[PDB]
Amino acid sequence: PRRRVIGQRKILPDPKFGSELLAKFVNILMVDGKKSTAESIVYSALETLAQRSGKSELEAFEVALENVRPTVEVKSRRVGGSTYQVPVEVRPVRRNALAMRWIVEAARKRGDKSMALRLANELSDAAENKGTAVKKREDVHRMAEANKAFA
Amino acid sequence: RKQVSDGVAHIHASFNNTIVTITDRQGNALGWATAGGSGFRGSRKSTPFAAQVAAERCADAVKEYGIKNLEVMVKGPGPGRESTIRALNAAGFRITNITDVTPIPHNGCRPPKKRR
Amino acid sequence: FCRFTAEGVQEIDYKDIATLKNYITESGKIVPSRITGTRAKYQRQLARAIKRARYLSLLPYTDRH
Amino acid sequence: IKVRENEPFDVALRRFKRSCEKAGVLAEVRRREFYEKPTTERKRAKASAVKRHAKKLARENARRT
RNA sequence: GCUUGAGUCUCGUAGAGGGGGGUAGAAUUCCAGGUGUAGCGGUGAAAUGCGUAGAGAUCUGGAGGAAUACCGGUGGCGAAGGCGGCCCCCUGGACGAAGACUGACGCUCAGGUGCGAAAGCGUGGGGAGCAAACAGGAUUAGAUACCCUGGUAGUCCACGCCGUAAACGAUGUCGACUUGGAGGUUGUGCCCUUGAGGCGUGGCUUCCGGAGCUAACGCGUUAAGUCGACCGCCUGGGGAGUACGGCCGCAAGGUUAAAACUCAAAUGAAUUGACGGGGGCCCGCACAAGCGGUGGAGCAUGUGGUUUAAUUCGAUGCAACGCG
Repeated sequence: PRRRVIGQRKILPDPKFGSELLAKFVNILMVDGKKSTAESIVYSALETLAQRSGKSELEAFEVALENVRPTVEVKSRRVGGSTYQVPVEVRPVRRNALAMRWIVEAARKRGDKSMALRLANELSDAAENKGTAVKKREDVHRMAEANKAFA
Repeated sequence: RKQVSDGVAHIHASFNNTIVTITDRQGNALGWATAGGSGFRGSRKSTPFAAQVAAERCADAVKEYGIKNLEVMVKGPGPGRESTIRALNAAGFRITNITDVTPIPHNGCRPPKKRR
Repeated sequence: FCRFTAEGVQEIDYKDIATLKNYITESGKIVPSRITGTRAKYQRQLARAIKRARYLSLLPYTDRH
Repeated sequence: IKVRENEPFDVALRRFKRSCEKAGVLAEVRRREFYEKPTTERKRAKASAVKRHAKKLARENARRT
């Protein structure tokens, strides 16, 4: 990336109700290239959380990650010497990315019965501000907010 | 309390701390705060932000004096000396003037030879 | 870059702070000839004129007051 | 070193500060006596000043274009 | 005899030139009090340290010591060391204008004499800051170093003494001559101050550069150019500016100054590289954002070692080890 300032790569939407965001969620959950089982897992998890919550899948995803999407994150921009944690506010696509990836690692952990139930219950906890992914969000937010002395 | 009208605000801004103190016409202290006491023990207290936090925390404890307008007066170099002015302004004190008494020897004592 | 000493016969005096208060700054401290013209000879003569003024309290050493 | 800065200010406006002395003397007198480096640094910077004057004299070039 | 060298005089100028004596203000520290509080300080981070006996902060008063912010300028003065607040006293030199006077009164100098930064030494004061030694903290593998907190001699004053420095433009002093450019500073003559001026000429002076010189870098009217006079000094590197002896010194040590022995080099300037915990620009899955692995287990295989009679031979840092 020395000279490249390259942009983005095309991603096809949901084969169900079209959502680039849910497709990116599928691609963050996919392992070994198994896109079919990835999208199947996410489909069942969102439809189960949808029958639970009484909101459509899109709105459930929306205000269930909106409680995990971060604001500022920590970087190490060493200047005039030693390296210290400068908090950069995260761009919106980085928000989407970090949120989905924390939810997915949270679901990788927290093993109850099957990945579908894990992920579904997990973003329910993230909708009600209770899960390990939202705990990750708040712990990044207090990993920063204690280094504001650098701006 | 004592309903003091107006005052001066000394910012002893060093290379390590930034001592904010509030005093009056007669030169008597009403309260103070410092970037080392406001947290920021160490590498952060020599930053401009901790200085403004000290200025905010010293705007605290002088609300009880009804101090209306402040004569900010600074001293010495450092990361502070400007962010403390910003914070003493944004705290709602009518900054009536921004002077300093930063001391300059007329070639007096020999200074320490430090820092090889 | 005007040296008033170009037409100023009755060379620099320590009582004419009316004329001296232009060769100092807000603080009371002498100004450089590289910025105010003032041929070096008269800059030195007015330097000691300002010093004698300060001694007679016709000018402040600093603006501490 | 002191300014009223009438409250219709909204400004720093303390260009008097970093234009007159504050840091020009303080951060270089804070330590370091050494009695001899003033002349060394003096003539390094003074060679650079005469070099600026040489630049101003011989600043006639072709821009490579 | 002579005036072109060298001086004397009359008028002034510029100056941190010198010695003596007063004095001012800022600032650091200390002392006493006022207000005020849990921090100050310091560092890369700390900790020693200081602080609830109430500090740091801010204010007033008092004491004392050292150096003089800005002016500040390759600016000035001085033989060199060196000298910078202001004022007074005694004092040296420089230099310009014009005129007069003496009439070679000159230049250079072994030995001799004198001045000679800083450290250091003796006697007596002084002691604010800084600070060898010293002590503590920290760093570190160790750290009797850098760093931090303290801190004694000392730095300060008078009077002696030492007599050395990279005391260095590493350039002995004096005189003559030989193209230039821009400056700085200090004199002075002329013309229109005609209105911040223009034309000459004296002194000191900084930088570029010509002929020349030089091994080259460079010097270049302030020569390292062309010469003249006198002085000092050198003769391969190490041993050695050492030893012995002399002279000086209170002491530290200084000055003069070898020999054996050993090496065939030591050295200068410049050139091409390579390298830098030097500078500028730039690139690579180099790092950063991310995914998946190795290192753990079992097995396959190659390797080292051991074994054996033989466990053929070869690759054996990246760039050998599922390699021939």
